[PDB]
Amino acid sequence: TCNKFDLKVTIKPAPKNTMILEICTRYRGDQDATMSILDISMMTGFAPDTDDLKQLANGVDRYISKYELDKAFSDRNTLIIYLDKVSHSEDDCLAFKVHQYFNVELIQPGAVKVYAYYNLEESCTRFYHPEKEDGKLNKLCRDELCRCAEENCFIQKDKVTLEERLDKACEPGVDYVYKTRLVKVQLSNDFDEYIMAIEQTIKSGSDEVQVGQQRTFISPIKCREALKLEEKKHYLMWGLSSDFWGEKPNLSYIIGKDTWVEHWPEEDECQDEENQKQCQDLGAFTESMVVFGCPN
Amino acid sequence: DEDIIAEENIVSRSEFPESWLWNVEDLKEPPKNGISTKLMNIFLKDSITTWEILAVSMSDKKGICVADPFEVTVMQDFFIDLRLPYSVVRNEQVEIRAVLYNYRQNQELKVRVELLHNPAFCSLATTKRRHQQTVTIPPKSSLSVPYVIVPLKTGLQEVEVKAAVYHHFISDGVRKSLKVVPE
Amino acid sequence: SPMYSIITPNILRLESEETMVLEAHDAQGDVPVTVTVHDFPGKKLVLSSEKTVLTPATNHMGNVTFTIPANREFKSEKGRNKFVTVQATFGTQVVEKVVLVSLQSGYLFIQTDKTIYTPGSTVLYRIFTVNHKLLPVGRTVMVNIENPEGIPVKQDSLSSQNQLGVLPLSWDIPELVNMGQWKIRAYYENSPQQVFSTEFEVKEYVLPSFEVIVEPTEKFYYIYNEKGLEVTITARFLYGKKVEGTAFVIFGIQDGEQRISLPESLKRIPIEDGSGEVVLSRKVLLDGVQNLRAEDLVGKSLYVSATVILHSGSDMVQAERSGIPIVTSPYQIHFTKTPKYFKPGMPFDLMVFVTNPDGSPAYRVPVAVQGEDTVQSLTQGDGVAKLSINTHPSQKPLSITVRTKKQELSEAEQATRTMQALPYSTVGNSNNYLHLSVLRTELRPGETLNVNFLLRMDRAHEAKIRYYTYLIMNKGRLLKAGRQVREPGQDLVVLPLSITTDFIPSFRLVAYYTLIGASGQREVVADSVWVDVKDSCVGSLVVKSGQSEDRQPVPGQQMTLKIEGDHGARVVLVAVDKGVFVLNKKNKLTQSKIWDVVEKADIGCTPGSGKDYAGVFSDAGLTFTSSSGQQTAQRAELQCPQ
Amino acid sequence: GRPILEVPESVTGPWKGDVNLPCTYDPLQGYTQVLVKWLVQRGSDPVTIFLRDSSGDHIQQAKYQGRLHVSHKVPGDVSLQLSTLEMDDRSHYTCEVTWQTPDGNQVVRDKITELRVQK
Ligand SMILES: *[C@@H]1O[C@H](CO)[C@@H](O[C@@H]2O[C@H](CO)[C@@H](O)[C@H](O)[C@H]2NC(C)=O)[C@H](O)[C@H]1NC(C)=O
Ligand SMILES: [Ca+2]
Repeated sequence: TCNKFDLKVTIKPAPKNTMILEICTRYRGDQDATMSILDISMMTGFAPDTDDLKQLANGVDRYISKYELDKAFSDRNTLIIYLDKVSHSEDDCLAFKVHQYFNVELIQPGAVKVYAYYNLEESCTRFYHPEKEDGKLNKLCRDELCRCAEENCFIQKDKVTLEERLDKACEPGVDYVYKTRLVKVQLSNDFDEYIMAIEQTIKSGSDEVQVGQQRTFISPIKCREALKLEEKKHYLMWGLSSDFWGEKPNLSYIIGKDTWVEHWPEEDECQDEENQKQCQDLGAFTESMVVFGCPN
Repeated sequence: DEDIIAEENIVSRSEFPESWLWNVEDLKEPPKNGISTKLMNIFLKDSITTWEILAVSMSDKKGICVADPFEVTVMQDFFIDLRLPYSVVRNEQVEIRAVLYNYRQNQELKVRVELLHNPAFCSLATTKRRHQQTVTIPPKSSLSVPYVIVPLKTGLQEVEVKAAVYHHFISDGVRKSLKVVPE
Repeated sequence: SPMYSIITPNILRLESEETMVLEAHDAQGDVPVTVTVHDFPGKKLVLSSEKTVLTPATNHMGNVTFTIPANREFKSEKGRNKFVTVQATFGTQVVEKVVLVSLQSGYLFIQTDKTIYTPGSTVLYRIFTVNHKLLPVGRTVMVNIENPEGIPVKQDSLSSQNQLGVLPLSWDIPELVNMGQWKIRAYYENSPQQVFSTEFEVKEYVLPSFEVIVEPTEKFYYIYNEKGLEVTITARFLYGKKVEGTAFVIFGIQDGEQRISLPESLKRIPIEDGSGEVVLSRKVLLDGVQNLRAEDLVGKSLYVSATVILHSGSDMVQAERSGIPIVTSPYQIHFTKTPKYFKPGMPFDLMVFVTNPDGSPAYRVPVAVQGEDTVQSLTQGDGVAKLSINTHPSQKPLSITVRTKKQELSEAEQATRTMQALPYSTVGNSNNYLHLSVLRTELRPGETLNVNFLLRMDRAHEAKIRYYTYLIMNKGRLLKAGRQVREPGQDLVVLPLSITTDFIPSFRLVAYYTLIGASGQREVVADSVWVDVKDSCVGSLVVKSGQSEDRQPVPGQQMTLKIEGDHGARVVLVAVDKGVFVLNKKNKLTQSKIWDVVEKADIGCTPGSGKDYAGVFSDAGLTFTSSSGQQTAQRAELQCPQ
Repeated sequence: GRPILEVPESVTGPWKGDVNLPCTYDPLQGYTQVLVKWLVQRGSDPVTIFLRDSSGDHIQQAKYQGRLHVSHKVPGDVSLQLSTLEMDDRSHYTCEVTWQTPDGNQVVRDKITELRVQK
C-alpha cells in the first residue's frame, strides 16, 4: 500500500517511436508535502526530450539539475525531477516526450518513485509499459505462489521432420506425450484454461493419467492467439515434470517455452494433398514410441 | 561477441561482511627496543570500501591499550555496485539498480552488463536467453542500470549481475543476498 | 616525646595491594612496628601479616604493604558499607583508624564488533577485565544482553582466569526481534552494585555507498553574527572518490530536549566536487522563534540535518550535527583545576581552564585577573594557564575574577568567570603554612618535574623543620612516598621528581611537616597539589601496512598487517567496513574513554589545599592518624561530595 | 637542554590547491630522531595520520592517501604537505617528533597548528 502518496503513471503513443509519459501524484493529509522527489527510469532503449525537460525545469516549483541536463542522448536512462511541493487538493501532473533510440526486442518496464526528501520509506512506485499497462511482468499466480510467464509460449515453429520430432521428445525431463481432444476452452482475463481429454498416453510418467480422463492446461493470456486452439480437435503435447500445478490427484499442467503443442488433423481429414505428410509422420511417431520406447 | 570476456569466465565478487578479522594474536616474537612485531597475513574481502581496522592489547606489565584506527582502502578502476534493499515482499514487483563505475582517468569504456537468471526470480532473464545491455560509460563517471524483478521463492534469495568491458581484460561480477518475506 | 603517625588511603580496595605509611617523629633507635587489619564491629583478623622496623638509618620513615582478602564476612552485610580497623603498634604505643572499604574490584570494558546490527546477525563482543591499575585480572563476571524495554534475554557467567583479562563472547540475534537500542551489561560477581554497559542498535538497513559530513565553519553560533551560520556539506564515497548530487539541509533549535524545527531554513543545494555550502539566515532563525529577543537564545543550541541524493538516485544518506551552542563569546573559563583555598600572606596560584563552547581546550589564549593590567599568561595546549596573585595576611575570603584578553575580539565577546577561596586555617592561629608549586607545562612520562616546597613560619621555630614528608597518589592508590630534606634558613627547596608511565593519567602530591610549637602544642602543616600527566597508553600499540608502505589493494588480495606492541601482550583485532559508521557511530571503545573512566573513579575530590591539615589529607584521598590524636575526619561516603 | 619544535600558530591554504604546514627543529648532540608522527584532531581528540620510522613512510587514514607528503631532505625538517585541499581538511594538525638519547630512553616534543582553507 502507498500509505502517503497516490501515484498514477501512464504511457501513451505520440499524436523512431516516440511516446507521452504522464506522471500524476498527490499526497495524503491535506497540508502540502515539502521538497519531494520523482525518480524515473526509462524503458530499455528510451530517452526524454532535452527540450520538454528544459521546459519542465524552467517553470518554477520544479528543478532539474544541470548535471542531468548536460547528459547525452547516448546514456540517460535514469532521471530525477525535484518538486518544491505536492499536496492532495488535486493531482500535480506532468508529462514529457520519451524517444526510442535503440530498437531491441522485449523492452523492460520503466518505473516512477515518489517520496519526500526526509522520508524514503514512505514512498510510492508505479511501473509503466506500452504492451502490459501497470507495468507488471507476466506472472501466473494461484492462491499464494507465482510462475514466470515471461518466456516463449511453447516450443516454437515449418518442416517438422520425423527425426526432429523423434529426437526432441527424448531430451531432459520429457515426462509425458499425449494425443488429446480439447473438451472445453475456459477463457478469462488473467490466465487461460484448456481442458484436454487424453485420447491416449504415448509416454506416461510422473502422473498416472488413465485414457478417457481429462486434464486442465493453463497458458498465459498473451499466448491465446499464438496457440489458437479450438474444441473438438486433437493435439500432440510434450511437456516437463516442472510444469505441473497443484498436488495429486488434482495435477494441473502448464504450457510454457518447453511444451510442444501441435494441431493434429482429424481422421477423415487425413486424406488431403495438404495434410498428407503430417498425418503420416504423426502416425509414424506414435508407433516408434509405443513398440520401441525411446531406445536411450 | 568479439573482444569481450565470456560470461562463464567471470567470477563474481561475493564476500561482503559488514565486519571481519575478529581475531586474536600474542606478540611472542622477541622484543627489539621493548617492542615486539607480528606479521599477519590476511585475505581481504570483496567489498570495495574502506576497512577501519582496530586493535586493543592487554599486557601483564603495561595493561590495556587501544590502538589508533588504521584504514585500508579496497579499490578497482571498474566495478558494479548492486544496490539491493534489505527485504522484498513475495510476488511484489520491485526495481533494483545496478550501478556501474568508471575511474580510468582518460578513457571511456564500452561495457556489456547482464542480469543473471534465477528460478527464484521472475525477470526477462530466462534459462535460454540472456538479459544484456551494452552501455557507454564516460571517464570518471557512473551509470545506473535498472533491472525489474519479481521475487517468487521465500527466504534468503540471490540477485547477481555481471559486466565485461570491450577491448580490455577488465570485468566484474556481484552476488548479493536479500530477504524475501511472505504476504 | 615521639609522635607516631600513619597515612593510608581514604578508601581501601579489596584483594589488591595497598600501602600504609609508617613514621615516628623525634624518635630514637630502632622502633619496631606490627600492623593489623580487622573488620569493623565484631572482630576477626583479615591481615595481621606485615610488620616492619623504623631505623634512624632511614630517618624513621617506613612502609608496610598489605592485602586484605575477600571474606565471607565482607559479603554478609550487603547493601550497607563495609569497614575495617587499621591498627599500628609502634613497639608498645598503638594508633588506629577506621577506614572505609569498597568491593569495586576494578573496571570492565565491553567491545562490540559493530555499532548497529540487523535481525539474524550475530553480535561479537569482548569483555576486558582489569583492576584499578588497568592490569589484567582473573575474576568471575556476570554478563547480560538486555532488550530495548529493559529485559534480560541472555545471561552468562564467565571467569577471565588464564584469559589475559579478555572474554570473547557472542550472541545470535533472532529473526523476529524488537528493533531499537539493545544493551550489554557486565559486572564483577563480588561487586553487583557496579554495572558496566554498552549499547548497540538493532535495525533493518543496508550499507550506504557513501558518507556525509556536516560541519559548521565555526564550532558555535554567535548571536551578533550578521552572516548567520555557515555549514559545509561534504559527501564522499567510502572507497575515497568524491560525490556529485543534491543535498537538502534543514536547521533547528534545541532547548534541553525540546527540538523545534525551522521549516523556513530548508535549502536545496548542489553537491559539486563532493562539496556544498549553506547558511542559516539570522533573520530566519529569529523569525522561527516566538520569544524573538536575541539574548533569549543564549544557551540553546543549533542542529543541522543533511540528506544527499546522488544524481543516479540509486542511493541516499542522512547526517546530522548537533549541539552547536549559541554563545555571546567564543570562550568559557573554568576553575575546576584551581584549588579553592589560599594561604593568607602567601601567593595563590590559579589554574584557569579555558574551553571553546563545545568543551575542547583553547590553545594559546590570554587570560588575566580583573584589575590587572600587564599580569597575563598564555594558555597551554591543554588549555590551562597559570596565574598567581599575592594575598594579604588577613582571613578575608579571596574573590577572584578572571577574563580573557584576546585581541581580535571586542570586550563584550571576552569571557569572564569569578571564584571565591577560603583561607587554610592553622593550628591555634599560629600562621604556619606550606606551599607547593609546579611549573606550567604539558607533562609526559620520561620527564623530570621540579616540585617547589615553600615554607612560611616564624623564625623562632623554623630551625626545627629538618624535612618535609610527601606522598604521591595515582589512580586512588599510594604510588610513592619519600622525604625531602631541608636545612634551617631555607624557605624554598625543590624535589626533582621523575615522571614514569605510572603517573598517567594524573597524580597528587600531598606533603606535610610537623613540630612542637608555641606551647606543648603538636602541630601539623600540610599542602597538596593536583598535577596532570599527558594521556596516552602505558605501553604502545600500532597496526600498520606491514608490507612496506604504499599502494591501494584489490578486492580479495593478500596483504600483511604489522602489529607492534609490548612483548608478551595479547592483541585483539576487528576490521569494520566504514559504511557501518554512516548508520551508527556511537559507543566505540576508545583509550581516552578508558582514562576518563579512571579519572571519574578518583578518591580525591579537590584540585588542592584544604580548610586545615586534616582537610588537605582527606580531600586528596588520604587518612592521617597519630598517637597525639591528630587525625582526618571519618570518611563514610564511597563517592566524592556532590 | 632537549630539542625544540617550531610550528606556526596557524596556516592558511587555497581551496582545491596545495598547502604546507611547517614543522622544523635545530638538531642536537645525543638526540637521534627515531619517529615522526602527524595527527589530525578529528574534533574530539587526536588521530595519527602520518608515521615515519626505520621502516619508512605510513599513511594511517585513507582520506590522505595520495594527497600527503612529509619533507625529508634537510635534517630538522619534518613539515607536512597536503595537496588538493577539501573543506573537510579544515582542522588542527599536530606534529610530534621522538628522539633517542644514547642511554636508551626516548623523549617527545609536539606542537599544534590550526589549518584553514580559503575559498
Ligand atoms: C615501600 O617500601 C619500599 C622502600 O624500600 C619501596 O619499594 C622499593 O622502592 C625502591 C625505590 O624507592 C626500589 O628500588 C625497590 O625496587 C622497591 N622494592 C619493592 C619491595 O617493591 C616502596 O615503593 C615503598 N612504598 C612507597 C609507595 O613508597
Ligand atoms: Ca591526563
